[PDB]
Amino acid sequence: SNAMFCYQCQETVGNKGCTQVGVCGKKPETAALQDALIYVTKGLGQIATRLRAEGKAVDHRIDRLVTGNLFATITNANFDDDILAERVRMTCAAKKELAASLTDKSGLSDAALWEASEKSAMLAKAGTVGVMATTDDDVRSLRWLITFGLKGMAAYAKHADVLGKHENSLDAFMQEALAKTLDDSLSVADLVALTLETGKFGVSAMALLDAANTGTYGHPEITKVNIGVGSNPGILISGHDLRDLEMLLKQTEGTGVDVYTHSEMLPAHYYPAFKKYAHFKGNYGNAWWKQKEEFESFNGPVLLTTNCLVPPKDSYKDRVYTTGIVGFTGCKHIPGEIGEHKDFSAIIAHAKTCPAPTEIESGEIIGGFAHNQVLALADKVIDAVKSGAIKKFVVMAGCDGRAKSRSYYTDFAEGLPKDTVILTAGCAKYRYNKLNLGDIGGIPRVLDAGQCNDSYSLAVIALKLKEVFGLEDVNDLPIVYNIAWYEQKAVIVLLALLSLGVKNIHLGPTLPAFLSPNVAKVLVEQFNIGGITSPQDDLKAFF
Ligand code: SF4
Repeated sequence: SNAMFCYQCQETVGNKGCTQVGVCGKKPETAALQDALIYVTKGLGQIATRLRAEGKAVDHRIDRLVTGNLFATITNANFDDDILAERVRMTCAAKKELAASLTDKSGLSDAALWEASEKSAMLAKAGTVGVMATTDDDVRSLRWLITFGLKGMAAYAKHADVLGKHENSLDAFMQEALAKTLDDSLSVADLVALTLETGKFGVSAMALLDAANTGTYGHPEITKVNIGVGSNPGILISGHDLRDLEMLLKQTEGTGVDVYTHSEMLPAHYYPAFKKYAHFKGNYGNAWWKQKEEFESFNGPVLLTTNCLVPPKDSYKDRVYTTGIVGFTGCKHIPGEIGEHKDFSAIIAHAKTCPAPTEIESGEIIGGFAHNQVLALADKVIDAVKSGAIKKFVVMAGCDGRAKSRSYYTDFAEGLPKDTVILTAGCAKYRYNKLNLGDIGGIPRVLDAGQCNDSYSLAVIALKLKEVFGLEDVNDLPIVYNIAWYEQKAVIVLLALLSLGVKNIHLGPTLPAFLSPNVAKVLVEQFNIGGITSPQDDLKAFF
């Protein structure tokens, strides 16, 4: 018997699933608590949906619990059994009262009704509501593909909500989509249709977050980020939440403590607003998976606003602060999951007692090519395509990971002819944002759109070129898609691309284990998805 079963991220054991201990570090019991949190949440999804159907209101506070639950179960997000158990209790209470409000409490699934307050009971319930619970291969593949897509969506929705932006149609769809993954009467065609609709709402979440980020901190602009370090003690902030960064910087003003970014917080450097704080140093390190090394050589406090957090080493566990839905037993947690005021004076005091950062690289990188910035260079990018200056755009956005086969992406980018342009977003950029690919007619051969949620800009840019060149099919543009994925956020980006009609997508370093043969077949026949081989072989085939 398996102590657990999880295959939501690309590093899943044998690309089949984790049964004893997650490669990520997630323990059997933590994964069980996560399986219960999802079940009762979907259960809460059905209740909130029935209420809206009866014409009744559902306070937004409910939409926040749902998103918080989902996000907390994303890879490298929360490993704290105490916070998961309590969130399971919170969800049981919440759904128990919303359901009291219904008029016709009929047909409510088990997930909607079941409840427990004792951790031991939650672990038993989990043992029968996890993945395996769905027998039929094709319907399981689709139910979990949507659920993961819904995890990524929720995360983007929460960051938009943290900035005060939220749409009722988004929260309503999410909650209804979750309720449908428990419906035994949905055909496979229904689930395929729901997979595409999810992708659609995927585009909405990213568009909602794009607006929230840009509206509060300005449109990203061409920026030069220093990757070297200073001499003052500092705090390294990681993740994707920009709100926490505004508070951290306002509060670190005048204390002598500098602020650095890590992994997916690099893009914050691209915003005009944050450029007004003198103590906002550079971006330290690379993708998340090198944090055991980089968090250590940074010497100062490390703030994790979201995933990806790798189980800490004792050498720096004491200076690791989590916040929002992030969590690790033994690591100090700063309360706040809705952009409310956060008190970072403890982490700022802690930094004054730490050695300044130990430099590991010097120089700088260019970035800030989001939709608003590239559209302003449109005519210039278009004259380059027309003249043959830029023979091909290569989208390599996505998420990075530990797999050493990912050296592929570094060789791919390194081997591309010098008349091509790489478009990136997401921490997958680290595999090649530190090389020297030069430029084409003054346009960098690596255009960083931003975070993974900024794949949205790459999408906008493409639709724009299709309009300009008056093409009927977006796929007729000189764009090759060589995307890398890791967790559920990369999975909602993919479904967004599929809903937008983008085809010929190459996914790697491997294809999701939760994609069953027949389901994988449809992706191949309808959107022509493919995997990768050698960088030299694909540099020939892909073109
Ligand atoms: S999140 Fe990935 S590594 Fe961790 S248990 Fe899941 S599938 Fe395995």
